[PDB]
Amino acid sequence: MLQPKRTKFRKMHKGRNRGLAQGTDVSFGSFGLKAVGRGRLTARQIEAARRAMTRAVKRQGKIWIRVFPDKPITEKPLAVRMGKGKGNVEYWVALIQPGKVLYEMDGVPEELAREAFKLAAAKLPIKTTFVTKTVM
Amino acid sequence: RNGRDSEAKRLGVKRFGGESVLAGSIIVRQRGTKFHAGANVGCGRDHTLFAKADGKVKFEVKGPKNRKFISIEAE
Amino acid sequence: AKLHDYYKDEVVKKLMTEFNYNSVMQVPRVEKITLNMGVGEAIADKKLLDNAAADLAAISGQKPLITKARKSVAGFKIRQGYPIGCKVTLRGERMWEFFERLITIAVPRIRDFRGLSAKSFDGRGNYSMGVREQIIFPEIDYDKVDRVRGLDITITTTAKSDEEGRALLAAFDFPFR
Amino acid sequence: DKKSARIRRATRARRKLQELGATRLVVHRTPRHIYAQVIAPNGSEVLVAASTVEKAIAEQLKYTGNKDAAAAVGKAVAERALEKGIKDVSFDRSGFQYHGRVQALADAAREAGLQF
Amino acid sequence: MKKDIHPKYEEITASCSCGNVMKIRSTVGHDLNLDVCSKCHPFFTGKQRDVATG
Amino acid sequence: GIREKIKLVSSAGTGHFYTTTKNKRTKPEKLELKKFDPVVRQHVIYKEAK
RNA sequence: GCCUGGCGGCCGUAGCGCGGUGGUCCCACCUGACCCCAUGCCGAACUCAGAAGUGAAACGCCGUAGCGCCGAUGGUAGUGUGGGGUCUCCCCAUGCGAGAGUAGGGAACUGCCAGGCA
RNA sequence: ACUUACCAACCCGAUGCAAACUGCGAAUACCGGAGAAUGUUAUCACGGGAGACACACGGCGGGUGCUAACGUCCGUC
RNA sequence: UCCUCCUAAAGAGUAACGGAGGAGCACGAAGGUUGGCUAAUCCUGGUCGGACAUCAGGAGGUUAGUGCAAUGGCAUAAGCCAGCUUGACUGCGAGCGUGACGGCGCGAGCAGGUGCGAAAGCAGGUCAUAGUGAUCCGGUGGUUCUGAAUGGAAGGGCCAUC
RNA sequence: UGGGGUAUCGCCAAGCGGUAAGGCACCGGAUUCUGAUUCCGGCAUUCCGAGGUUCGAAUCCUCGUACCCCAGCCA
RNA sequence: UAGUCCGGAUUGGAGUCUGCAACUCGACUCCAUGAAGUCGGAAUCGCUAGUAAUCGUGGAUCAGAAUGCCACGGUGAAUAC
RNA sequence: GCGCGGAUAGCUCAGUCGGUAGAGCAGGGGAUUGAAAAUCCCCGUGUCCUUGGUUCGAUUCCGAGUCCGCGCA
Ligand SMILES: [K+]
Ligand SMILES: [Mg+2]
Ligand SMILES: [Mg+2]
Repeated sequence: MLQPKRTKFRKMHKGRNRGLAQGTDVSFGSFGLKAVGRGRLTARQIEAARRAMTRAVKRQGKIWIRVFPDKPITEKPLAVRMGKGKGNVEYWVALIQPGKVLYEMDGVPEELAREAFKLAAAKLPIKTTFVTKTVM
Repeated sequence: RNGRDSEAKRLGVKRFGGESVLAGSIIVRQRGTKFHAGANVGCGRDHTLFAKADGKVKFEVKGPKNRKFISIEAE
Repeated sequence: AKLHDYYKDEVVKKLMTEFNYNSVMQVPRVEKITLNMGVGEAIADKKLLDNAAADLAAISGQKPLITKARKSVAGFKIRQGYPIGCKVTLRGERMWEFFERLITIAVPRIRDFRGLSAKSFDGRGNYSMGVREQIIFPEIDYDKVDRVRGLDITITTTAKSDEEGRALLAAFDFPFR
Repeated sequence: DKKSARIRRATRARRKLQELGATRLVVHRTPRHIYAQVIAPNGSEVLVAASTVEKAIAEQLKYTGNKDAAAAVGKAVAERALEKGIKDVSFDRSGFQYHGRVQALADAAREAGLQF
Repeated sequence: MKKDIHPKYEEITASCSCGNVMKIRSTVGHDLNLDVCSKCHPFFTGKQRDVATG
Repeated sequence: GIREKIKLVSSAGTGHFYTTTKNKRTKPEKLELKKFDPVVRQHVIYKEAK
């Protein structure tokens, strides 16, 4: 599980998730798993999907996780009233918008990249698509 | 462990550009010298900029550091 | 002024001959000679630094400037602005007189003298060496020493490269093993 | 840099005199000349200028660039400035110590009638 | 230099066993007897006897 | 805190006093300040670090 | 007209870096220091008396875009008002409209006074 | 002093994130000045009388909550 | 209770048992002025001397410093060093800011007297924003202002102050 | 989970911001046929781990760890 | 009256002898070096007169190697209620 | 299901910035003894529960399991 090594403040406000994404082209690799839905992704979903990919295209290839969590999500325990402070940091999510290339892959044929990205897009909560490295 | 904040100090620009002032009028109550004193403007002890002559407030950008002066045009 | 005159004829002429300079002023000249004695054991004793100051007062012909600590560091148990060394900046006539005594009579009185290292340039021609005894200067009375106190010399010159400082210093014959 | 160090020494009194709005007598000392010029309160335009590079001053001097030369220049700026209706200036020493021949120049300008 | 805070730095005459009579300024305040000078010190013979071992 | 309050009394015949604060521990010496005396209307020496 | 010095406007299209050049005057380094004055030591700096020597450094000027800097048009984001949906987010009409990036521009321009040369 | 499938500072190139980051920066709002039309002075000051100081939902911007609540706490309509 | 940032929607203000931190002082120099100076860190060389105490040179640019939090400031330095000093003055104050009020804040200038500077000038505390407590009651010093027949005094007032 | 306390030589236990004190033990010598007792000498913890304030931290502050004590209620 | 002209350990250099052969690993000499040690904690030992103490000399083993062992003499106590 | 403490030599247990596996007892060899006990010295072929992964290298760090035990609305 991914999590920043050392923050600056422990608890972040909710804020909103509007507009489109910045990481949009397949930059590092050759094939990409790009988001279409909005959503947000916990570190467990990123790890689950990465294990599905790494298993699927065996220890050949090279995989880039282009998103990183760095946003702490706090929850209140059970049978605790409202108020009395902000909750506790339970997990860490990345906020996703439509357009984020969530993962990249290189060093495989395209048909294995289709296969691993299908296998791993079923571990994520957002609708997802397959993209290739377009040249300009 | 939290739950405290100071009282709001009501800083900022009190007279804007082109706004006619009397002598003595505070123009920008502020905290450092975010705005510097120009012609006919004095800077108080807490970096309050006040009209030293009558006229009109003139916000400008001068000098090699692009500082934000405040002059007063005699009027 | 003996080595200053010797400079003004034969070292200026000699270095204009060796290196193919155009300007007569492009030649290296020695700017200053700083004598530091960074005592450090004066964290507990003041008379020890006073005796150090008397020794640099004897070796050069000037009062030294007792230097203070720039930062506080705890590795050596010091504090900000605590006096920890003393130095003399010799320049002008006294630079040449001290340089004459140094290369003439002080350097040969070094114990087990093999020569001064030629790789003790800081890249910009400026020599710096260290003596381990203050006894090697003929002024320091051997019967009046209490602590052995070396010091470090630094010849600062106007040469750009360090081979150019090899040339400048070596034209005073300045031993160079 | 020696020149840049001098200018940052000058700057406080320069900006203060531009803030008050007084006609300033800017001096300028060089190892063989002294220069003196009276500058309007807008700072752009000069009024009076004398110096040792002028042959009207330089011919009657032994050496341009000592205290006698500077006293001659101060006398000249005071004379020309009184001829052009300027009476009360403020002395801009322009980064030099008020000690040597800038003191000689300014004392000589005060003897010959220029009010500061 | 300033006034009298500095030690008295008067010209003396050093003389070693090499016959090198040499007058210099030094604040000893006394004439000087030496053995080794820059002229006739075993520096080059010293380097030779250093290398000449094996 | 530790820093005490003292009266700088006037050296002229008046009873006029300024008042201020002194660290009594680190500065045990008395405090003499040529302040302004408005009854005499003149700058007189003031004494008495209490 | 060209060059140099001073004081300004302007505040990176103006600054950096690389390369070339200048000293008759100017400037800078320089020469000396018992004096005016100075160094928590030192004429290094400050200061004074000078002018032998060099433009090496510095500074100015001329090139050079390697960089900094400026920067459209178009599109995108956002958004005021009115309306709509599948409504934690968007769409429509309409008004404003970036930031980044691209083409490109670009090694400043100028006022007063003073001196040197023609 | 001799080797090394391990990690890795700084620097450079490329990619993201930030309420408590900003070498950029809107719309709107706000303050000031001038002008036309319209409005039963709508404005300000002073004086008589109050009441009220438990608010609710709905849009938009948010905090909290689980972007839960016909939840809670603000801003604005 | 008070200070700083965010929430806070680009003027001000704005809530919650919202997210983060601090104060209840220090200083007679750490204030005033005049004159001067410019950091951190790293590299290289160098006696003890070391990763890091002093010296010299270079790169670097304020990543430093600011008596103590944070924010905004600061090179003309508000940072650092030295000389002389008491303006850390007294009476006022055009005009403003800010509060429901009590109150709080900024203030050119006027008068008297002063410090620094050759002078222009600057100085009514500190780079700014925290470092605090109404009234009553009472204590101390000054001032015939009052002083229950009258002259005093007691007590009260006024000014300073605890 | 909150509040309080403790962590210092092998063990139990003192430490005041400028130095680590005691007992038992352990080590060496002596007494003794030998061991215990005894006697004479010694040593000894840079102070739980990390960061910070300070010229300087066992000492002060913050965080983590490990062990104790008190509370964790009315419905 | 000193760590000293005490003390001689340790160490460097230069040697002599014996012995096939002195590196491990002799003895002695010369020059240089010059520690610790200033009368010894608890405790413990020997000695009753030519004794203890102190001073030298010899021998056996042995090519060379004793501060040990076995002998020899010189000076020569104190004390035993 | 959730929160914890355990699995290391035949037995009973230690063991944190990852560095060639530790102790006591047991067992074996030796010294000692008339002989033995005792005492002293020496000696560990341990998949550090399984399995993957990270690292040059894992008892130790991460991911997933097996068994034992303790507690829980
Ligand atoms: K064992
Ligand atoms: Mg077992
Ligand atoms: Mg166990």
